[PDB]
Amino acid sequence: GSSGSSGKNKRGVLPKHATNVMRSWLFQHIGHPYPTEDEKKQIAAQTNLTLLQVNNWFINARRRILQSGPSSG
Repeated sequence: GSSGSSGKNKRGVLPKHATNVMRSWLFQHIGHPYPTEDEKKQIAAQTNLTLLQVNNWFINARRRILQSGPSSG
């Protein structure tokens, strides 16, 4: 029974190595930032993160780029 969602580290930070992989991917699919069941599996390894992490990071990331675009600041 995989678990992780429960509880959210009030403060968390990932290494540049992890942000690198995810970043590259996000940019490659900037239009549609949606990781595939596989991407989450493969990436998790390259970044050494858990399916949960890779997801959380993306969810938060996509949000940043999502808002920062259509809105004329």
